[PDB]
Amino acid sequence: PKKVLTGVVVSDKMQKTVTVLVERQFPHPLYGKVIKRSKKYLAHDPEEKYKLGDVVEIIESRPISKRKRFRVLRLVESGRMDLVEKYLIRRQNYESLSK
Amino acid sequence: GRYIGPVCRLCRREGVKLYLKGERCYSPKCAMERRPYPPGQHGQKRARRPSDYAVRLREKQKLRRIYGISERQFRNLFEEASKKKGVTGSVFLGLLESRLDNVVYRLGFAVSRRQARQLVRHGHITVNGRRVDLPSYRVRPGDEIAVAEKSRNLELIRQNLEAMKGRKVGPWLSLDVEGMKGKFLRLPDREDLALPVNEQLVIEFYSR
Amino acid sequence: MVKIRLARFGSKHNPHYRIVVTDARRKRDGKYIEKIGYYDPRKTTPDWLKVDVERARYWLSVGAQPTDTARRLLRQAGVFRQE
Amino acid sequence: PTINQLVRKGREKVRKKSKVPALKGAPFRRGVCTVVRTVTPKKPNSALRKVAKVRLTSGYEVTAYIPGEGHNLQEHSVVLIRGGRVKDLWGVRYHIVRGVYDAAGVKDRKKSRSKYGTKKPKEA
Amino acid sequence: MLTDPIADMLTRIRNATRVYKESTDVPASRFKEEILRILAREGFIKGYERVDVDGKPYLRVYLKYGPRRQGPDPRPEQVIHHIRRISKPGRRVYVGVKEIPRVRRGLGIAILSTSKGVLTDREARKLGVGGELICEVW
RNA sequence: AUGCGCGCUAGGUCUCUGGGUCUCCUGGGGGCCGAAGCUAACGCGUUAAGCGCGCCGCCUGGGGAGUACGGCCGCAAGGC
RNA sequence: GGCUAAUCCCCCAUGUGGACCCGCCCCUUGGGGUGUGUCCAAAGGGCUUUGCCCGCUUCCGGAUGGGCCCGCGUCCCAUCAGCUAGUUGGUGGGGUAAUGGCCCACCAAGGCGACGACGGGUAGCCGGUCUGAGAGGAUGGCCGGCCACAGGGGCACUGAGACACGGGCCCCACUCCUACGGGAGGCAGCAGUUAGGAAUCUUCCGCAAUGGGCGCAAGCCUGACGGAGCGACGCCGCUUGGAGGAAGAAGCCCUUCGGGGUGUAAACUCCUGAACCCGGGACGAAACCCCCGACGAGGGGACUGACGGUACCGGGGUAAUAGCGCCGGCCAACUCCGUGCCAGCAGCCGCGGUAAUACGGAGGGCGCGAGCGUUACCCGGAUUCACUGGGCGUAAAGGGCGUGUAGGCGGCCUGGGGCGUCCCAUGUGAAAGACCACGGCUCAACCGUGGGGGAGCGUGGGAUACGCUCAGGCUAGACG
Ligand SMILES: [Mg+2]
Ligand SMILES: [Mg+2]
Ligand SMILES: [Mg+2]
Ligand SMILES: [Mg+2]
Ligand SMILES: [Mg+2]
Ligand SMILES: [Mg+2]
Ligand SMILES: [Mg+2]
Ligand SMILES: [Mg+2]
Ligand SMILES: [Mg+2]
Ligand SMILES: [Mg+2]
Ligand SMILES: [Mg+2]
Ligand SMILES: [Mg+2]
Ligand SMILES: [Mg+2]
Ligand SMILES: [Mg+2]
Ligand SMILES: [Mg+2]
Ligand SMILES: [Mg+2]
Ligand SMILES: [Mg+2]
Ligand SMILES: [Mg+2]
Ligand SMILES: [Mg+2]
Ligand SMILES: [Mg+2]
Ligand SMILES: [Mg+2]
Ligand SMILES: [Mg+2]
Ligand SMILES: [Mg+2]
Ligand SMILES: [Mg+2]
Ligand SMILES: [Mg+2]
Ligand SMILES: [Mg+2]
Ligand SMILES: [Mg+2]
Ligand SMILES: [Mg+2]
Ligand SMILES: [Mg+2]
Ligand SMILES: [Mg+2]
Ligand SMILES: [Mg+2]
Ligand SMILES: [Mg+2]
Ligand SMILES: [Mg+2]
Ligand SMILES: [Mg+2]
Ligand SMILES: [Mg+2]
Ligand SMILES: [Mg+2]
Ligand SMILES: [Mg+2]
Ligand SMILES: [Mg+2]
Ligand SMILES: [Mg+2]
Ligand SMILES: [Mg+2]
Ligand SMILES: [Mg+2]
Ligand SMILES: [Mg+2]
Ligand SMILES: [Mg+2]
Ligand SMILES: [Mg+2]
Ligand SMILES: [Mg+2]
Ligand SMILES: [Mg+2]
Ligand SMILES: [Mg+2]
Ligand SMILES: [Mg+2]
Ligand SMILES: [Mg+2]
Ligand SMILES: [Mg+2]
Ligand SMILES: [Mg+2]
Ligand SMILES: [Mg+2]
Ligand SMILES: [Mg+2]
Ligand SMILES: [Mg+2]
Ligand SMILES: [Mg+2]
Ligand SMILES: [Mg+2]
Ligand SMILES: [Mg+2]
Ligand SMILES: [Mg+2]
Ligand SMILES: [Mg+2]
Ligand SMILES: [Mg+2]
Ligand SMILES: [Mg+2]
Ligand SMILES: [Mg+2]
Ligand SMILES: [Mg+2]
Ligand SMILES: [Mg+2]
Ligand SMILES: [Mg+2]
Ligand SMILES: [Mg+2]
Ligand SMILES: [Mg+2]
Ligand SMILES: [Mg+2]
Ligand SMILES: [Mg+2]
Ligand SMILES: [Mg+2]
Ligand SMILES: [Mg+2]
Ligand SMILES: [Mg+2]
Ligand SMILES: [Mg+2]
Ligand SMILES: [Mg+2]
Ligand SMILES: [Mg+2]
Ligand SMILES: [Mg+2]
Ligand SMILES: [Mg+2]
Ligand SMILES: [Mg+2]
Ligand SMILES: [Mg+2]
Ligand SMILES: [Mg+2]
Ligand SMILES: [Mg+2]
Ligand SMILES: [Mg+2]
Ligand SMILES: [Mg+2]
Ligand SMILES: [Mg+2]
Ligand SMILES: [Mg+2]
Ligand SMILES: [Mg+2]
Ligand SMILES: [Mg+2]
Ligand SMILES: [Mg+2]
Ligand SMILES: [Mg+2]
Ligand SMILES: [Mg+2]
Ligand SMILES: [Mg+2]
Ligand SMILES: [Mg+2]
Ligand SMILES: [Mg+2]
Ligand SMILES: [Mg+2]
Ligand SMILES: [Mg+2]
Ligand SMILES: [Mg+2]
Ligand SMILES: [Mg+2]
Ligand SMILES: [Mg+2]
Ligand SMILES: [Mg+2]
Ligand SMILES: [Mg+2]
Ligand SMILES: [Mg+2]
Ligand SMILES: [Mg+2]
Ligand SMILES: [Mg+2]
Ligand SMILES: [Mg+2]
Ligand SMILES: [Mg+2]
Ligand SMILES: [Mg+2]
Ligand SMILES: [Mg+2]
Ligand SMILES: [Mg+2]
Ligand SMILES: [Mg+2]
Ligand SMILES: [Mg+2]
Ligand SMILES: [Mg+2]
Ligand SMILES: [Mg+2]
Ligand SMILES: [Mg+2]
Ligand SMILES: [Mg+2]
Ligand SMILES: [Mg+2]
Ligand SMILES: [Mg+2]
Ligand SMILES: [Mg+2]
Ligand SMILES: [Mg+2]
Ligand SMILES: [Mg+2]
Ligand SMILES: [Mg+2]
Ligand SMILES: [Mg+2]
Ligand SMILES: [Mg+2]
Ligand SMILES: [Mg+2]
Ligand SMILES: [Mg+2]
Ligand SMILES: [Mg+2]
Ligand SMILES: [Mg+2]
Ligand SMILES: [Mg+2]
Ligand SMILES: [Mg+2]
Ligand SMILES: [Mg+2]
Ligand SMILES: [Mg+2]
Ligand SMILES: [Mg+2]
Ligand SMILES: [Mg+2]
Ligand SMILES: [Mg+2]
Ligand SMILES: [Mg+2]
Ligand SMILES: [Mg+2]
Ligand SMILES: [Mg+2]
Ligand SMILES: [Mg+2]
Ligand SMILES: [Mg+2]
Ligand SMILES: [Mg+2]
Ligand SMILES: [Mg+2]
Ligand SMILES: [Mg+2]
Ligand SMILES: [Mg+2]
Ligand SMILES: [Mg+2]
Ligand SMILES: [Mg+2]
Ligand SMILES: [Mg+2]
Ligand SMILES: [Mg+2]
Ligand SMILES: [Mg+2]
Ligand SMILES: [Mg+2]
Ligand SMILES: [Mg+2]
Ligand SMILES: [Mg+2]
Ligand SMILES: [Mg+2]
Ligand SMILES: [Mg+2]
Ligand SMILES: [Mg+2]
Ligand SMILES: [Mg+2]
Ligand SMILES: [Mg+2]
Ligand SMILES: [Mg+2]
Ligand SMILES: [Mg+2]
Ligand SMILES: [Mg+2]
Ligand SMILES: [Zn+2]
Repeated sequence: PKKVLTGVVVSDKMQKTVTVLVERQFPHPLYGKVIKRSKKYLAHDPEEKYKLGDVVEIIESRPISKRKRFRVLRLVESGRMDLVEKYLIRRQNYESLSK
Repeated sequence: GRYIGPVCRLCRREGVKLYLKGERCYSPKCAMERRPYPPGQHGQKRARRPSDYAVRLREKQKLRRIYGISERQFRNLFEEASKKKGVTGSVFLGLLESRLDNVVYRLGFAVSRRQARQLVRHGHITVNGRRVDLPSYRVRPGDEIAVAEKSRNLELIRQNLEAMKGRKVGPWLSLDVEGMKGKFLRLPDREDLALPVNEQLVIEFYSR
Repeated sequence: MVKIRLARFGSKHNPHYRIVVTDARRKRDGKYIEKIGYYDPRKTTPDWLKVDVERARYWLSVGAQPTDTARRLLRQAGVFRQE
Repeated sequence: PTINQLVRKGREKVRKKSKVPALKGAPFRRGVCTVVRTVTPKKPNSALRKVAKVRLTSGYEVTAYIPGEGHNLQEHSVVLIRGGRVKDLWGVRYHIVRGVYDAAGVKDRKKSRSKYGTKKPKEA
Repeated sequence: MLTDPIADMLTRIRNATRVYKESTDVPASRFKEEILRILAREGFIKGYERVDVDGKPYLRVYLKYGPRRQGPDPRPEQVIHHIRRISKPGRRVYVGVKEIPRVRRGLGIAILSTSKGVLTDREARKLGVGGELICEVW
C-alpha cells in the first residue's frame, strides 16, 4: 500500500506539478467531536493533463523534488470549483489579520 | 522491636482479652480481671465518644496485636488479600491465619502466639519434613507440620503436646498427637475462627 | 553474522539462560531475533533445558551459527541427530 | 464553553510557583551569614525573633529563621538552609538547620530532638 | 429550524410528564417513531399514535406514571424518571460493542442506533453491534 | 449589570398595534402577579434566571493593575 | 640511496556467468527475458600429500544488518503574523549503494502560513514508570529499543561499513616536553583524582561462566562481563528472647493524702539458644579437546571455579542493640511544674501578657520500629481548566451595537455510494514490565516456565440506522 489520497487541485502554476488539497476527518482525542483537517500535496503531472479544479487520486510515489513525493493517479471528479474558491477565499482572507 | 514489650497491658488498651499470654491469659490473672481499663495515668478516667477514625484504628490494632506482627508485614498482607479474587475481609483472615507461626499456635505446639514464633525461628518445626525457620512461611493446605524429631522429646514440647492429649483442634486442622504431626487441611472462613474483630472496620481503615 | 546462543536471564547467582537466535553484534543480554529455548545450569527443575528442534533446525539451514555451548545444548536435544 | 470552543481553544493547564529559591531545586543549600539579628513579628504577636540574612551557594541572599531555644551564630558562621517559612515575620522564607556546619545544636533539649539538632544524652 | 430534532422530541416528553400531561404530540419523523417504538415496548410511554395537526403529521405519545401517593404532595411517581440525550450534533457519540453502557445497574436502558437498526443496550449486545449512543432512559 | 437563534412547560390581570361571527377570539410588542420547575438567597417564571439543541463572547482567590514592557491605533488627549 | 618474499600489485588468457550502450519480448517508475557488439575473474597455504582440509574467483538465491521515502502522533509564547532566492517547480547535468535543488548550469515564477508559517523559549524519543476510581497529570534514572555526541568547530581518507571516542588533517581554547626551531595530549570506557555541590562507591578478584575479536587448533585478547567491596539509598527476610512471676517491691509521677500510675513491667524460676566455636562442604561445568566412527550422526575419554572454605549440612553454645515522631482541632494520645506577648511554637486557624492539655522539662499515652522524622520535588485530594466533570442578573465572567468572511451546526421523504460509523477475519502491537497460574532459592524480595489481555495502524470481507455525499421529491423553517 503506497498510500493514495484524493483531493482538489488548487495549483495550476507549476511546470509538471499540481497542488492537491487533501482533507481528512477524525475524532478528537479529548473533546470527542469529529474535526476536519487537511494538507496541500505537491504532485506530479508529466503531461500537464490534470487542470485546475479537478479532483484526483494522488499517489505515494518514488521521489520527484524537495516536496513532490506524490504522482497523480486518476481523475475522479472533474471541475468542482467551489472547493477551489473556498480555499482560494481563505487565502485571500489571510492578509487581513496583521500590521 | 516487633512487638516485644509489656503485653497484658495492650490486652487492656484494646479493651478486651487477647491471649498473647496463653496459660494465665486463662488465669484469674489476665489482668483483664483486676483491670478492664487501659494503661496510663488516665485509665480509670471517664470515656470520650470516639472518632470514626479512632474506632477504625482500634479495630486494626486489635487484629494486629492478636496475630502479633509488624504493621508493615500486616499491611502488605492486607494489600495482598485485597488484590486477590474473593472477599477482602475473609481473605485477610485466611492469609493471616495461614502464617506458619500462627499455625503452630493453632495446632497447640506452643502456648502463645509469640512462643510459637520463637519455636519456629529456633528450628523446632518442620513443614513436610524440612525444617522451616521463617515464621512468615505460608502454610498452603495439604502441608503437614511437625515438631522435628531432634526436638520431639525436649521439654516444652512434651509439655504442650502431652498436655493437649484430648483436646479438639480447629476444624481446618488435624492432629496426631503421638507423632506431633498436624495437617493444615483447608482455609478458615470468618467463623471457622473466633475473632473479637469486625474485620470490615479494618477494610475501612485502609480505605482512608 | 547470525548466531545461536545463550542470553542471561537469572538473578545474581540464580542464572537462567534463554536460547536465542541473534546477529552476533547485539549485547548478549539485548534484543534478539527468536527465542529457541531455555537452559538452567543449576538443574533446579525437572526440565532445565527445552529446545524445539524443528525451529533451531530452520535457522541452522540459514547459517545460524551456534556457539559451542549453544551447539552442545542443541545436539543435547539432538537437533543434530541423523538417522 | 461549547465543544467547538474547546476543540478551537482548549483548556489551560495550570502551573505553580515555588515557594523557594533554595534554587537548583535543591532540598537544602548552604551559605554564610551577613547579619545575624533579632526582628519583631506582625499584628497579634510580640517577640524578638532570631534570624540570619544568609548569602547562599545559589548566589541569592535570603533571610533564614534560627529555630529553637538558644543559639550560637554570628557574622561569618556558615550554615545550611532548609526551607519553611515563618508566618508572622516578613520574608523569612527558609529555616536554618541546627547542627549542621557552624550552627550548633540546641543545648539541653531533651524533648523533640531530631528537629533542633541535639544528640541523645546518656540516660544514667 | 429545530437544530436537534431528536432532542426536542425527548425534551417534549420531559416537560409533558413533569406536569403529568396524559399525552403529547411530537412532529413526526420515522426515526423519531423508532425511538418511540422502543420506549413503548420497553414499558416507558403508554404507546404512541401517528396523527394530523393542521395537515401536518405528528406522533402523539400517550404517557404513564404510577399511582396517587399519600401525605402532602400526592403527586404520583414518575414512570420516566429521567431521560437524557448523549450524541448531539457537534458532539457525536459512538460506542464499540464493548463500550456499550450498562444502565442504572441494569434498571434502565440506552437506545443506540446501530446499522442493525435502533436497539436497547441489551439488544445491541445480544445482537453484538455498536453505533451512535442516542439516549439513556430510566 | 441577563449575546443570538429555535422548540417545549398552568393561569390571572393591565396595556400598545393588527385581524375576528368583536361578551370574547386570535397574532405581535410593553407591564404586574403567579403553576411546575429553577435559585446560595434575593429573586426568575411563555418578555425564564425553567426544560433542551446550535453557535459566539467571556470567567478561574484579594491586592499589585487595567499598572509595566511590547505592539497597534490616534493630531492630541488617550484607546485596544 | 640499494636489495627482496607473499593470499601485496599489475599484464595476457578461460566466460559458468555478470557490467554497459542499442533492438526487440513480457512486465509496468530503474522488474524479467533476450540478441549483436564491447568490457571483467582468481591465491595461495596445510597436511594422516594424488585428495582431504582451510582459503581464493565471477554469478544467483537465502539470512542478518542497514540507507532512503510517505500517512499519522509528537512541549510552551501571537506581548513571534507573516515567511521564502536553492526559495518552488521544469530540463539537462554532477554526486551516491540508491530517489531527490543534495549540488551545478540554464528556464519558469513558484512554495509556505491563523488547520498557526516565521521567530523566541525549553527538551533527547520511546517499551515503561509514578499517581489517579477512571479520564486525566507527571515522568523517561536503573533494564531494553532508537537517535546524538566523543574538549569547541570544520574535513576527508581507508574500508562491506566511519565521515570512525582510546584513527588521520586544519582552525580554536587548555595542558605538558622544548636546545625556542618545534613537538605532545584529549576518562561523557573501569577504577581513582580534583573542582563544583545538599549529595552519589573499590585505583578490588576472576577469565571459572555467558558473550564478543582473530586462530584449522591449541590458544591469545576481552574494566563486555561473572563476582567481592563500600552507603539503611530501596525492597524483602530476621534478632534484641519464650512460659511463669505480686493484689501487684523500690524509684519516679499524679493524689481529694484513702489511694491512683508506670505494671507481669522488674526482680526471681525454668526453657529455647542470635552470636561465636568445631567438623564436613557445594551447585554453577561441559564443552571446545582426544579416541572409535567418516573431522558426520552416534558413542567413549581428559581438563577447567574468580566468587570460596562462601552457601548449605552435622556438633557445640551466650538471654543476647531501641529508637524516633507525636499527645489544642484537622488526628490515635493528659497530667504536674517552670515560665508570664518573655522565652518560644507554628502546616492553617491559632498558642504565650501568672490555673498554659498549644512554649520548656517531667510522668503518662498514641504511632511506627532499624528506623523514625524534616526538606525538596511529582500526582493526589483539586468536579480549583470541569472529556468524563464547572461557570457568567447581583459572587470572577455576556463582547457597547450591528453586519457578515472563514468555521461550526443543519426540517420531512426516496434512492445510489459506503467516507465517518459498527462487525468479522487476518497482520502488527519485539523483550522486560503489569495481571493470572504453576514453579525455584528453607519464605519473601528477586527469579523461571506458561497463560491471558490490549489501544492503535495494514489488508480482506460484511452492515447501512445515524452522520456525510450525489440524486430526485415535499412544504411545517426561511424568503418573495
Ligand atoms: Mg498545469
Ligand atoms: Mg526532478
Ligand atoms: Mg501513474
Ligand atoms: Mg501573502
Ligand atoms: Mg487580529
Ligand atoms: Mg513505648
Ligand atoms: Mg499457674
Ligand atoms: Mg478482593
Ligand atoms: Mg486452641
Ligand atoms: Mg474447612
Ligand atoms: Mg483465640
Ligand atoms: Mg463481632
Ligand atoms: Mg485509597
Ligand atoms: Mg532433558
Ligand atoms: Mg499573641
Ligand atoms: Mg567561627
Ligand atoms: Mg512548608
Ligand atoms: Mg515541638
Ligand atoms: Mg474502534
Ligand atoms: Mg461591561
Ligand atoms: Mg394549558
Ligand atoms: Mg379589533
Ligand atoms: Mg402578551
Ligand atoms: Mg413573578
Ligand atoms: Mg412555588
Ligand atoms: Mg407559546
Ligand atoms: Mg400573558
Ligand atoms: Mg426583553
Ligand atoms: Mg428561551
Ligand atoms: Mg442563573
Ligand atoms: Mg482556579
Ligand atoms: Mg494574584
Ligand atoms: Mg481607561
Ligand atoms: Mg513585554
Ligand atoms: Mg504604551
Ligand atoms: Mg505613533
Ligand atoms: Mg483615561
Ligand atoms: Mg628506493
Ligand atoms: Mg586480491
Ligand atoms: Mg557468456
Ligand atoms: Mg536511468
Ligand atoms: Mg536487468
Ligand atoms: Mg553477450
Ligand atoms: Mg580479459
Ligand atoms: Mg600469478
Ligand atoms: Mg588456514
Ligand atoms: Mg547493529
Ligand atoms: Mg531486511
Ligand atoms: Mg526494511
Ligand atoms: Mg541557480
Ligand atoms: Mg536530475
Ligand atoms: Mg560509501
Ligand atoms: Mg555534490
Ligand atoms: Mg527548459
Ligand atoms: Mg494542516
Ligand atoms: Mg538550548
Ligand atoms: Mg519534556
Ligand atoms: Mg538538551
Ligand atoms: Mg498506570
Ligand atoms: Mg492503580
Ligand atoms: Mg483534574
Ligand atoms: Mg493513563
Ligand atoms: Mg514526554
Ligand atoms: Mg547515570
Ligand atoms: Mg539507555
Ligand atoms: Mg560536536
Ligand atoms: Mg572531558
Ligand atoms: Mg572550547
Ligand atoms: Mg572535534
Ligand atoms: Mg575491512
Ligand atoms: Mg559519529
Ligand atoms: Mg579515552
Ligand atoms: Mg592543530
Ligand atoms: Mg613555548
Ligand atoms: Mg594531535
Ligand atoms: Mg592519560
Ligand atoms: Mg569515572
Ligand atoms: Mg567542597
Ligand atoms: Mg559500582
Ligand atoms: Mg556494585
Ligand atoms: Mg587482572
Ligand atoms: Mg572465557
Ligand atoms: Mg567464548
Ligand atoms: Mg560484540
Ligand atoms: Mg572462529
Ligand atoms: Mg592440530
Ligand atoms: Mg602463539
Ligand atoms: Mg591487554
Ligand atoms: Mg558488575
Ligand atoms: Mg553517607
Ligand atoms: Mg514454669
Ligand atoms: Mg495494683
Ligand atoms: Mg510502688
Ligand atoms: Mg511519691
Ligand atoms: Mg503507693
Ligand atoms: Mg516476661
Ligand atoms: Mg519465683
Ligand atoms: Mg543449654
Ligand atoms: Mg578438608
Ligand atoms: Mg562444578
Ligand atoms: Mg558436574
Ligand atoms: Mg578453553
Ligand atoms: Mg580414548
Ligand atoms: Mg579414522
Ligand atoms: Mg580422527
Ligand atoms: Mg561428540
Ligand atoms: Mg562427551
Ligand atoms: Mg580458593
Ligand atoms: Mg567454617
Ligand atoms: Mg547449628
Ligand atoms: Mg542443640
Ligand atoms: Mg534478659
Ligand atoms: Mg529472661
Ligand atoms: Mg493520621
Ligand atoms: Mg483527639
Ligand atoms: Mg525568661
Ligand atoms: Mg500575681
Ligand atoms: Mg508560678
Ligand atoms: Mg502555670
Ligand atoms: Mg489566660
Ligand atoms: Mg503541656
Ligand atoms: Mg503542637
Ligand atoms: Mg508539651
Ligand atoms: Mg518519655
Ligand atoms: Mg526491614
Ligand atoms: Mg499539589
Ligand atoms: Mg485520596
Ligand atoms: Mg478527581
Ligand atoms: Mg487553581
Ligand atoms: Mg469551584
Ligand atoms: Mg464540561
Ligand atoms: Mg466554578
Ligand atoms: Mg448561558
Ligand atoms: Mg459580576
Ligand atoms: Mg449587552
Ligand atoms: Mg449574523
Ligand atoms: Mg457558510
Ligand atoms: Mg444538505
Ligand atoms: Mg455541511
Ligand atoms: Mg437529516
Ligand atoms: Mg441511503
Ligand atoms: Mg466503510
Ligand atoms: Mg453493497
Ligand atoms: Mg513487528
Ligand atoms: Mg487488531
Ligand atoms: Mg508484552
Ligand atoms: Mg487488566
Ligand atoms: Mg514455593
Ligand atoms: Mg515480578
Ligand atoms: Mg504475551
Ligand atoms: Mg496475543
Ligand atoms: Mg490493558
Ligand atoms: Mg489481543
Ligand atoms: Mg495499550
Ligand atoms: Mg475496508
Ligand atoms: Mg444499500
Ligand atoms: Mg436536495
Ligand atoms: Mg406551494
Ligand atoms: Zn493477657
